[PDB]
Amino acid sequence: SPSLWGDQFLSFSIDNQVAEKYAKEIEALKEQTRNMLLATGMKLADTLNLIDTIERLGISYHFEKEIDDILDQIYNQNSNCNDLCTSALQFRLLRQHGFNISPEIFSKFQDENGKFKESLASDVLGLLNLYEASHVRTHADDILEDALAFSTIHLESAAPHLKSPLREQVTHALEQCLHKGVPRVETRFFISSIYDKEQSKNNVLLRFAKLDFNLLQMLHKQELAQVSRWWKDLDFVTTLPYARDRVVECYFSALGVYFEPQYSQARVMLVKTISMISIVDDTFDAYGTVKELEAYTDAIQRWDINEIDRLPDYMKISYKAILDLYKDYEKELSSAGRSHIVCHAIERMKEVVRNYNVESTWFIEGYTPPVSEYLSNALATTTYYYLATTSYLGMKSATEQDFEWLSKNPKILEASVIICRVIDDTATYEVEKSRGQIATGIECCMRDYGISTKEAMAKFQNMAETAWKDINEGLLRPTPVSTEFLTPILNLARIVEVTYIHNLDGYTHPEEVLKPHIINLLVDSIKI
Ligand SMILES: CC(C)=CCC/C(C)=C/CC/C(C)=C/[C@@H](O)P(=O)(O)O
Ligand SMILES: [Mg+2]
Ligand SMILES: [Mg+2]
Ligand SMILES: [Mg+2]
Repeated sequence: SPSLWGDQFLSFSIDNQVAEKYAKEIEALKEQTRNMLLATGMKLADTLNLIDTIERLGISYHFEKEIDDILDQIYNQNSNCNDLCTSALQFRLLRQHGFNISPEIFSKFQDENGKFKESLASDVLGLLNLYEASHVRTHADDILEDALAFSTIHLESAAPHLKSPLREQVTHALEQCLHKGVPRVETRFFISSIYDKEQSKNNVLLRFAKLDFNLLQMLHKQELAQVSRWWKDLDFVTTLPYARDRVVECYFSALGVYFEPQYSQARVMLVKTISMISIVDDTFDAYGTVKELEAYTDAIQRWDINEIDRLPDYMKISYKAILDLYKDYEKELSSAGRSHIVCHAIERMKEVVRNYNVESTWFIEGYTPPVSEYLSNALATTTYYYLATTSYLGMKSATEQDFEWLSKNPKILEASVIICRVIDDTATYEVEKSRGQIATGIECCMRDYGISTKEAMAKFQNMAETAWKDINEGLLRPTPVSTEFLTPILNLARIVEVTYIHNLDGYTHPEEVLKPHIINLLVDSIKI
């Protein structure tokens, strides 16, 4: 299907006048908020709720240091706001920030048999925070083994009779927990559906959240326009008609990896790569021959525009565009002398191409590999090792030692890649199966373990579960690299959860899952 967006994003003229107005009041609101954080004499519950609100409002990136200092202090003090609500929240915020706070803070809320006291089933605010906390657990938090099921059943039971906006918050949470959602998406929901309708809302924070969100949206729109023109000038739409035209959906991903203004250059580099690798994918799937695909793979490994001759005219178009793109990246980074890092992204791309070729070889032979062998090849084809690597290109702070750590396939990255693989395999099984693609994950799983499609899917779900625990562990201090370089990997996993929510295929169908988000993040501004 052709792009549903049209030339809608092609042109965007920022009203510098309005943007300057927003920038100026935001700066003042920023300081008022800073002083709220630095206020002495606040109770623990009030301090935690303040930080939690600023994060959900999507403005916490302005106070990364003040929030860190406060959570550090709270971490170094340990306490018993003897209630579930404050305890679960404290646990969650500390864990999401890398502080390894003990899970035993939940002991006082469980019986002698390890299970949560059923007598808490009437504390909705406690159940909600426990619910959100249950999603940041690691392999060492067996104490929280039943937290999810427990809080879920009682939240479902209470939801219908709660007041608004709390009811909407509970219902949304049951459908999408905070820890695993895309930040801009959760922030947009919280601001206009929840906080804006909160009777006890803090008008200063709300004003701040709306203006900042809309101000950034202007930046996002500018970037997307810039990328749309770039995409239009390549004109693969008329040249390579077999390919998908989803530059908008590709941008959403880049936006999900990082939304901060300081990452503008990174987002633009990232979208172009996602967009570009998407064409290579379509070329291997619906268009090329074993001979064509073979020469394509080889040309890519050699990586020299002298190879453009050994390729069919249509593949010459893809190939040249790819080398030019990396040449542009090299050019873009000259200024800072960070052009030497481009090679890391290139090596990852070559890897994706190789496995794509193996993937098609498996399809042609009708091979159904054991899960073990399937993953050895299918993990890279998610393109995730490649996107994570690509996401660092525009991060002015990323060093050679940072890429070096990533090149070794750290557990956190591996976890994120596995999540994308198993979830995608579960959501796209039946469709790929109807295409004769018998080397699909669920199939390999079924044959390998000699189980049903249901049992296989359930197995992949456990792999995803295990993978999230690994990610949560990977965020704990001391981290192998700055948190700044872990967040992009976490966000990639989040994008997976959001794109295939309820096992709906949002990869093969944009209008089914992403359309709403794209409208709320890139079309409609939050009305003040
Ligand atoms: C806005 C965006 C980016 C939405 C979708 C993001 C998402 C998680 C893409 C999954 C990529 C997979 C794994 C494709 C193949 O490996 P295949 O076609 O073989 O399943
Ligand atoms: Mg493919
Ligand atoms: Mg698939
Ligand atoms: Mg496929």
